[PDB]
Amino acid sequence: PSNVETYEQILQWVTEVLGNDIPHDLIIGTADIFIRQLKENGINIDSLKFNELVKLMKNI
Repeated sequence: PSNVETYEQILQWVTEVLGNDIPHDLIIGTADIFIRQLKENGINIDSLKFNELVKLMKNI
C-alpha cells in the first residue's frame, strides 16, 4: 500500500507522450529507466510531478 499508490500516477505521463497503445512490458521498462537514474543522479509540468514522486519511498 505504501509504494503501490505513488507508482500509478508516474505511468500517466508515460501514456501521454509515447502512447497508451504500447505494450505493458515496454511501460515497465520506461517506468524503471527514468526512476532509477533520477534518484541516484509541455515538458515542464511533467518534470515537476516526477521529482516529488522520486523523493518518496525507498530506492537504493
